[PDB]
Amino acid sequence: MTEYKLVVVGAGGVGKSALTIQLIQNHFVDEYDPTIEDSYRKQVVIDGETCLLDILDTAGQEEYSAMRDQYMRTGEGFLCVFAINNTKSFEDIHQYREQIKRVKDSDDVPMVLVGNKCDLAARTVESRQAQDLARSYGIPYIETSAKTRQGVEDAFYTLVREIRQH
Amino acid sequence: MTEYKLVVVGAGGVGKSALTIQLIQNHFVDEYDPTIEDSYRKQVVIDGETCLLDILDTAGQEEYSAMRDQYMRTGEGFLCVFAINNTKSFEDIHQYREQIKRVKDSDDVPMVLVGNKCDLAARTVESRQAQDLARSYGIPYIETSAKTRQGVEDAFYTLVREIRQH
Ligand SMILES: C[C@H](OP(=O)(O)OP(=O)(O)OP(=O)(O)OC[C@H]1O[C@@H](n2cnc3c(=O)[nH]c(N)nc32)[C@H](O)[C@@H]1O)c1ccccc1[N+](=O)[O-]
Ligand SMILES: C[C@H](OP(=O)(O)OP(=O)(O)OP(=O)(O)OC[C@H]1O[C@@H](n2cnc3c(=O)[nH]c(N)nc32)[C@H](O)[C@@H]1O)c1ccccc1[N+](=O)[O-]
Ligand SMILES: [Mg+2]
Ligand SMILES: [Mg+2]
Repeated sequence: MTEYKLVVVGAGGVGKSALTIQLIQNHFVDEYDPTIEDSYRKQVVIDGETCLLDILDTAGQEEYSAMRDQYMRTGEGFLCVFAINNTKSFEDIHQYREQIKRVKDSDDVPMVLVGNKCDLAARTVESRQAQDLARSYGIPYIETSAKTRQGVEDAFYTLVREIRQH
Repeated sequence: MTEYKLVVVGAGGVGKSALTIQLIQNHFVDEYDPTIEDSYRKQVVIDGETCLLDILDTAGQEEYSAMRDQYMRTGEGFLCVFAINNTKSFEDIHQYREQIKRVKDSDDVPMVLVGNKCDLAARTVESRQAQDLARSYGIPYIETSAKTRQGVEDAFYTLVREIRQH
């Protein structure tokens, strides 16, 4: 069948594992799983279309220098995730973009912006801010929460749609 | 606040009222409401952003000749809806596109493609077909059902996102 190599990218502790765990095994990872390279692949029906979502949850901290180069060349879609209480995670959602452009030899590659953790009162990255970066980037902006599942499907499915025009 | 004039467009009996009724008043309209010009407007939080969704559900049958011209000039986003069991509704999702381009003096205007009624066994418009029209159009493709609510939010929210880059 059709199938999709989505890489889930972003900083440490922003949520990208709780995102994926939400998508597949249907629960919140309050508890612990301090991980690096993780691969799940699912038989999924997106808009009447049968497809394999093959998703590479990645490691935050840069124990990961040129190893980012590998999978990034083998990623069709990229979910660039950050958190709304960690302004710094936002600031770094640019050098991820820049390294992807590097390895891809391309300046527009399927990508979605995800300001995660939105069920929190501890807001620091306003939407308005985040949104105009998506704008600067030409990539969508979808806010999310792995606590509430809120946003999680919109998030992954949008990216797929991005790949479809590419 | 920010606010969004979404027009919901498409053929007769494809579902565009059951779509909207699903979005707002939270139920399926099995029963009856054979309608023309209908306006609902909602205070909605889309991705941390407060906005007024002002949505014009429209009439199917062309009792509607130049009256389409009016609201179409006052529509930011357009949901172009059809049904998966009515190949003809598909075929006509082009002359809606063409009249919008007409009145807009524009060839790319925020728009989403919605092949509705997907909870049905009576399929006639395959995804593959529909999808490559979205492609031909550069507009997304989202399948939906007002029976199951399935797709309904993805549908409207995507379009908003389309308007945001425009
Ligand atoms: C960097 C390292 O792990 P990492 O893999 O580099 O970074 P992750 O994004 O994978 O971290 P993970 O998503 O597993 O943890 C997210 C943290 O926020 C919480 N969580 C996740 N997303 C949300 C959200 O949407 N809302 C709410 N309310 N809670 C959420 C989790 O309980 C967890 O403490 C890591 C760092 C810090 C904490 C965890 C952690 N980890 O490996 O689990
Ligand atoms: C043209 C005229 O009305 P119209 O306003 O021109 O066209 P509408 O799209 O508004 O028609 P509406 O959406 O109200 O009705 C949809 C029909 O399919 C059913 N329905 C809607 N969408 C779905 C879907 O996702 N799945 C399923 N299983 N059922 C759905 C409804 O019960 C209804 O019979 C009209 C024509 C035929 C029938 C109704 C009708 N109408 O005014 O209600
Ligand atoms: Mg992880
Ligand atoms: Mg109607």
